[PDB]
Amino acid sequence: RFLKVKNWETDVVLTDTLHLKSTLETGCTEHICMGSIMLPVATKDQLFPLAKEFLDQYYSSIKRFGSKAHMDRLEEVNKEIESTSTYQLKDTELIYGAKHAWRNASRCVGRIQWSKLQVFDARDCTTAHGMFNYICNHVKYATNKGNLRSAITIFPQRTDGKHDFRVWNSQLIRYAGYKQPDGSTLGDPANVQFTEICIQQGWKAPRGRFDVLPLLLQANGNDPELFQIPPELVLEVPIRHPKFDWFKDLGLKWYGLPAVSNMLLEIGGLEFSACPFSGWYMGTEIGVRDYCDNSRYNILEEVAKKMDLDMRKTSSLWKDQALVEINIAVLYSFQSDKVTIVDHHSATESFIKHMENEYRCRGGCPADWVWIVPPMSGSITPVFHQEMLNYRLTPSFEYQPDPWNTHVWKG
Amino acid sequence: RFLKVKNWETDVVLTDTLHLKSTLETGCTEHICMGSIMLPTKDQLFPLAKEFLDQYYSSIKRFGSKAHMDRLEEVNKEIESTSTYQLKDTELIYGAKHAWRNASRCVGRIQWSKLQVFDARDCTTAHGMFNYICNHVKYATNKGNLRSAITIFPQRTDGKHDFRVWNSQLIRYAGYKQPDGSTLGDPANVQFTEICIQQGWKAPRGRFDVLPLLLQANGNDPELFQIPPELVLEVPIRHPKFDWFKDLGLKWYGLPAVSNMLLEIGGLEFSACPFSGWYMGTEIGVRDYCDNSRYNILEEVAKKMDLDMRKTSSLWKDQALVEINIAVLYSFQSDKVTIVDHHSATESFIKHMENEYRCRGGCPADWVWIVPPMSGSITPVFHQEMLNYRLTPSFEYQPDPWNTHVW
Ligand code: HEM
Ligand code: HEM
Ligand SMILES: Cc1cc(N)nc(C[C@@H]2CNC[C@H]2NCCNCCc2cccc(F)c2)c1
Ligand SMILES: Cc1cc(N)nc(C[C@@H]2CNC[C@H]2NCCNCCc2cccc(F)c2)c1
Ligand SMILES: C[C@H](O)[C@H](O)[C@H]1CNc2nc(N)[nH]c(=O)c2N1
Ligand SMILES: C[C@H](O)[C@H](O)[C@H]1CNc2nc(N)[nH]c(=O)c2N1
Ligand SMILES: [Zn+2]
Repeated sequence: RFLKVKNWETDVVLTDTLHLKSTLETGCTEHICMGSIMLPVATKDQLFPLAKEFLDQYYSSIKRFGSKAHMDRLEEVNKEIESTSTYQLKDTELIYGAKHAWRNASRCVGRIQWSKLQVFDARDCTTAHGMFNYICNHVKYATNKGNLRSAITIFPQRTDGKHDFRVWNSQLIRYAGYKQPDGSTLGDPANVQFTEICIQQGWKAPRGRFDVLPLLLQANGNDPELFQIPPELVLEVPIRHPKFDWFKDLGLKWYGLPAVSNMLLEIGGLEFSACPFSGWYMGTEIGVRDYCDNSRYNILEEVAKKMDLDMRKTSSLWKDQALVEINIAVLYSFQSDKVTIVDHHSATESFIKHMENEYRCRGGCPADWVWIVPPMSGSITPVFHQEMLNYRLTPSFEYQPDPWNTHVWKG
Repeated sequence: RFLKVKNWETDVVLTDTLHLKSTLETGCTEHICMGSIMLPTKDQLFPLAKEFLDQYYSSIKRFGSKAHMDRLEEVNKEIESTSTYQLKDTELIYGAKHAWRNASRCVGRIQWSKLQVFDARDCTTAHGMFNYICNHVKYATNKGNLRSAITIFPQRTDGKHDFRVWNSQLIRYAGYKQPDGSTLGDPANVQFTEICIQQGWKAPRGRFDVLPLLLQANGNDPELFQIPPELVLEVPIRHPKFDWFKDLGLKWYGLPAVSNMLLEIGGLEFSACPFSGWYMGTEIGVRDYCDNSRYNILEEVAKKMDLDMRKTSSLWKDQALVEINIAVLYSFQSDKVTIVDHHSATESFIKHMENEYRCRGGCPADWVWIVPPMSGSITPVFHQEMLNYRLTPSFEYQPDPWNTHVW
């Protein structure tokens, strides 16, 4: 099975064989496409084959497939599984695994960068305090005074499922949201429920529009504990506009480091339930989604007012007009303060080069068009015109349920 | 079995059961999603007819009635003898409206039940086809108060007697390759334009030359025809703020009319079925004008706007895109030619989905196509999960006739 994809703008045709290595399921069937659905304890029996596939992959990557070193590793892992019901990854295998999970992440437009990932091994961590320290170091290293570097920190793997390490925050750095009695929200509405848990856990909320949330960290299946990230470690960028001097008075700012902390990293059947990773922002993530989603900060109207746009009819495209201005402002503000950011034109152009390279050297590149195409100006980016194939490879990042939903409170 | 779709902006959850009546295949498997791929006998005919008649008779609340059973026998008989059958007018109108209703890539379906169906099954020649098409064009255009319409020519027989419109749309602009190396007019229609010239068309060789119609009746070689200019409503493009905009020389036609698809009703294949509605503004302002491989006017517009074109991060492309799209909507509106903006079309489609979920148990929808090519996430459809599946009657793609036709 060889599958072709075409770019309808350049006529470039690519051939995918990599999808043949794909094990897991998509959610689609021969009779239904679920391509726009957001979300469509392992035994000894299942664990050794997962480890074997992984180690075969790894040993092939280093060009030592079938070597004594390969065979001895397989037998040692097999022996460890029979003896302990699980196994430990070598450092080299862990690094390879984390890099490949990113490389395999079909929703990620930033994958050109996949092989430059700083991996921090935190598998010796035992406590929430220890977690807090590892996370501070990650943020400092990743931030690098505005010259952002990709990084991931990997806490100990799942054992019986009763001893999970979890970061309860969905991102390492995010702003509080507060629901007022009149039904309005102060700060980020996406984080209301989590903000409430923090407060209940004893967090003293400043109750402003951009309060950096505390970290809520769970080690070894224990109840999570609160920690405040040192503010000097949180790089933030005040948002202003190069031509509109009133833009600064909206009082907007955002943080520089996007750091996902709620996903599960699977490598060779092992499950790393706390594996916060970070890169740098594409401008639209902030300027389109965080600022302009109706369910988020929702600033379109206010910006449109200040621009004196005709707001009587949608057909004036006043929303579209303000949207662009806001995104100009985000990019200009990050650049002026020398904080790494990428615009959607540049990021998508790089992704196309990446994808073409991946087909040539790897036999394919799994990609989720729904997610890769930016949330503004879709068709003026080269990805809009690129056919893509979505399929699931491991190592992988996976979603997991929010821990407040599953956690057994001890007290 | 039962499937949920959620809207992440409103938290409204809908349940889909209509997918369980899906016959055709998606291109996807359990192992691979092809959601972004653009193009993924006697015995055969009877279950198809029955499947169709059963849904028809259930639609008019006569499922299992004598009229139902009697029609199933009458069709079984005609199939057993002729190897095809003929739709009643009522069935043909129902099948057409439902093919639109079932078009998962169409954002404009709130309108599906107000389709005017022109039965051209009595047509025998290209001149006859030309007459039907002029009438369709004039009826649909309605002096700028556009009305949806489809004209349906005779159904396929042996497949050597096909009626085809060779144009992809009834109305489109010519594309010519130049000594310069660049392209004059619409580059999407370069190959079709050459075939017209090859067939004998005298090209005016301008930027916006309405293509002639190239019509094929009963499997014969196709013939050229100029649509009467007075029947082609065009809109000059100007900007409500920018005086200089008019001087780019831009115009577009008011009537969007797909003529290359195949309409399938109860196993019967209608290879010539031009249909038309009215434009969503972005189809012209984003795609026709700004695609790199289309009129590609972004560089010129950004220049007139004196934007900073040195870095992509000034979002000069995005600023100019918006102004172009404002101009398109302003112009059509000023000329009272029906047009819808992407905000209003997508809001209506969300209302339509909800209607369809409560009334029919679902609405097949292709998110990749429904979400507009600009400002995606500020439209409600962006945040709406959709399930895509294939119901019949339907519109389907077919080979371009020139790659097929035996001369
Ligand atoms: C380095 C610059 C990076 C850029 C510009 C980038 C960009 C993006 C964007 C725009 C998305 C779509 C998510 C959304 O819009 O909500 C995304 C998703 C994702 N990215 Fe990347 N990313 C980068 C680094 C990374 C790194 C370092 C990793 C892991 C090592 C990663 C893994 C993922 C994953 C797993 C998703 C899916 C998130 C989800 O499904 O919710 N990304 N990325
Ligand atoms: C009344 C106003 C209408 C609006 C605003 C509208 C809107 C649209 C849009 C935006 C598309 C995507 C096309 C593209 O980007 O190239 C589309 C596709 C489509 N439409 Fe509608 N439409 C309308 C009427 C109709 C009618 C009357 C029919 C049939 C009777 C129809 C059938 C289809 C089909 C079959 C497609 C997919 C065709 C393809 O894949 O190119 N539409 N429509
Ligand atoms: C590392 C990195 C760099 C970067 N520039 N950008 C990112 C995107 C983050 C990660 N993940 C989405 C973005 N964060 C937004 C939060 N949304 C969660 C996605 C979601 C919601 C609901 C259901 C579901 F299935 C998925 C990461
Ligand atoms: C009836 C109607 C009304 C309306 N507003 N809008 C429409 C969409 C038209 C028809 N169909 C596309 C749109 N016209 C744009 C031309 N593009 C051709 C699409 C295409 C190109 C290459 C390969 C392929 F598979 C498909 C129809
Ligand atoms: C319903 C739909 O699948 C959902 O809104 C998706 C669409 N595409 C996306 N793309 C990105 N990058 N991020 C998102 O959150 C979403 N949301
Ligand atoms: C490759 C990709 O499927 C292709 O560019 C599609 C994407 N979505 C689209 N959506 C619409 N409405 N029209 C199109 O032509 C396309 N093109
Ligand atoms: Zn699919």
